[PDB]
Amino acid sequence: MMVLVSYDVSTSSPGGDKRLRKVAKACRDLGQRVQFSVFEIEVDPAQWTALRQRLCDLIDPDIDSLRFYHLGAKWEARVEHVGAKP
Amino acid sequence: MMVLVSYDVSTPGGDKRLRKVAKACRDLGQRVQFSVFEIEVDPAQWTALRQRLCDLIDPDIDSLRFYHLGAKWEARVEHVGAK
Repeated sequence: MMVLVSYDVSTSSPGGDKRLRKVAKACRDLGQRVQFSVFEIEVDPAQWTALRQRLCDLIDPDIDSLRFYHLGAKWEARVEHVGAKP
Repeated sequence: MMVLVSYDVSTPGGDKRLRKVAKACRDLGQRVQFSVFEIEVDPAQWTALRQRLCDLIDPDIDSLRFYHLGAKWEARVEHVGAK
């Protein structure tokens, strides 16, 4: 299944850089970092459960947010990219 | 239809560009994170908004990604953390 993970990391508090680094590292083997703070994760349900717990644990929920969107299969979302591909 | 719009904006003039993108989306959706918008548009409205978004960003250094979330997308989104 595809889960889209959007991480809104604080810029007005310390350590946001490190937290994003750790979130990105946790997503590295199960997905693609498609924008600075957005990850497309290709996972079965158990892999998602495991990864989700790590992501929740790695952020600071007082100042960061995660949104998780269950997309079904990537082709169903008819994804479009406009602009840069760093 | 629900289109999720994720704007990856470069960190000069970027603040202004994010503000203009948010303003263009304001009547057609919800800004659910700093640079992510849940946009509810019919196809004609999407054609119009999408063109505006393309014109408002700097495609050399910014990006947009658009996702069609489908019906009953509300049952398939989880929020964790600050709001």
